[PDB]
Parts: sequence; structure tokens; C-alpha cells
Amino acid sequence: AKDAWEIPRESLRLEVKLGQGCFGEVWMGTWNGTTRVAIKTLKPGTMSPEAFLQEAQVMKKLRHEKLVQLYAVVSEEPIYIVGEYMSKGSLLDFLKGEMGKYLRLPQLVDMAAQIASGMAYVERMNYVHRDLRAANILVGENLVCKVADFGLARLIEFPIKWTAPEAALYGRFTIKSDVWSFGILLTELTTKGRVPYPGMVNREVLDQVERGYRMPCPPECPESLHDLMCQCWRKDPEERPTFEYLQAFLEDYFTSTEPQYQPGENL
Ligand SMILES: CC(C)C[C@@H]1NC(=O)c2c1c1c3ccccc3n(CCCCN)c1c1[nH]c3ccccc3c21
Repeated sequence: AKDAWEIPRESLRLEVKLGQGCFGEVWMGTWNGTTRVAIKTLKPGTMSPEAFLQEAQVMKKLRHEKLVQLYAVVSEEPIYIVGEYMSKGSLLDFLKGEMGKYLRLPQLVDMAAQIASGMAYVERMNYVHRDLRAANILVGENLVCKVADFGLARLIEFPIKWTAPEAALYGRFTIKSDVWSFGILLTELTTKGRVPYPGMVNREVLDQVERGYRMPCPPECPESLHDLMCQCWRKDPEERPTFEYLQAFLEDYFTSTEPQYQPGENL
């Protein structure tokens, strides 16, 4: 047979390495000498397809403005994956970078809104991400944010700190378990890249969380946004808000929730 996304190898041209990985690397290049693309290569032979194209198989059935776009694939060795190019790289690196110092609440909340918007689409498609966090979020020009990295992210039929209890203990990955991760993601944005649960390892946090402990309101962060985190951190996953609620709440934040927001030294 043949693949509808399959393009010839001579259609692209790798130029600049964007960052090596433990399963390959990412390259900026030109598709047909006109299309600016981002090629995800392969480093043999750890993976070594399981299939490695499963990253793309899901990116075929999904399409949204807040999701990183799939362009094409290459089935023969060396295996390649062509897709949308995000100039600023990972959100985590971006927050930890120089720009993180100048980011304030308006920009941070707006970025979360886009992610919530992207995840709202995923919610409508009846899909789960299973690894929603700042490291898996690509940022481009004009502070645009797009959901990325779809490993084993499938239908409905170890980042423990970002993972919901029922998903870590019983493997019950739902769209409501992604909401949990979104609440953790909101702490990463309000701390500008700090690892959640500071001074706390995987075993002690899982026990502490199961007992009912939740992360405190981060410095300069308003109570209204912290409450949203707690809603996402409710023990019973059915009570967690939808991404439809999350997107709408964030988009209308500085008008309907905090109309009297005054900038601080960090937020
Ligand atoms: C559409 C796809 C093939 C390429 C995507 N486009 C980029 O510009 C880009 C991309 C990825 C990506 C995709 C899938 C899995 C991991 C990926 N990574 C590693 C980051 C850790 C993810 N949790 C990427 C990355 N890293 C950067 C650094 C600087 C500039 C651009 C990218 C950059």
C-alpha cells in the first residue's frame, strides 16, 4: 500500500538542529525550498518503531489551530516526521529562559487559555493526552501556544507529579485526568517553570496527595486563579471542570474575575 502523507525524501532539507533527544532530534528545514518546517528525525536503534510513527498516526486524525500541525511523514530509513515549526521551542524552556523574567499574569493566563482551547478540542474529539504539561507545550511567535507530544495519547475505547491519582494508581486516564494536569500546569505558569511540589519526591507526594494535600497559592498569584487549580485538583474526577469551562474562564479572566488586577514585581 501507500501513505497519503508520505512525501519523497528529496522534498525536504535539514538545516539547523533545534535540539537532540533521547530517541532522535528535531531539525529546522525547508520543504520544497519554500515551506518552513520542523523535521523530527530518528536515532537508531533504541526506538526502533513500536511503531515510532504512532506519534504521527494520532496527528493525522486531529487538526486544530492550538495543536501542532502535522505536514508529512517518511517511512523509509532514516525515518522522518514533518510538521509545524515552533520558533521558541518548549514552554518550559521558554518560562525558564530570559523571557520568563518579563512575563506577567496577562500573558501567562492568555497562554493557558490557548492550551485550554486546544485541549477543549481534544475533549470534543473524545481523546486523552495522558501527558499534559509545560514540557509538552510548544510556543511560537506572538506568544502562541500549541499542544504537542502525543505519545500513547489515544481514544477512550513518569510524570507522577503532573498525573492524577486515579491515573497513576489505577491507570484510569480520562479527559478529567488531563484537567488535573492542567491545574498543575497552572502552577508552572505562575512560578515560571518551577517543578511542582518543591522539595518533595514521587513517593512522598503520592501519599501526601492521597491524604488530601494540595499545593499552596503561589506568591503574587490571586486567590481566584488558585481556586481554579483546586477545582482541577478535586478528588472525584467527575467534579473537575471541563476544558470548555477552563477556556472560557481564562479568556474572560481580567474582566469578569479580576477586573481590579494590579501588576506586581513578578506577577
Ligand atoms: C511537528 C514536530 C515534528 C516538530 C515540532 N516543531 C518544532 O518547531 C519543535 C517540535 C518538537 C517536537 C515534536 C514532537 C515531540 C517532541 C518535540 N520537541 C522536543 C521538545 C520536548 C517536548 N515535550 C520539539 C521541539 N523542540 C524545539 C526547540 C527549539 C525550537 C523548536 C523545537 C521543537
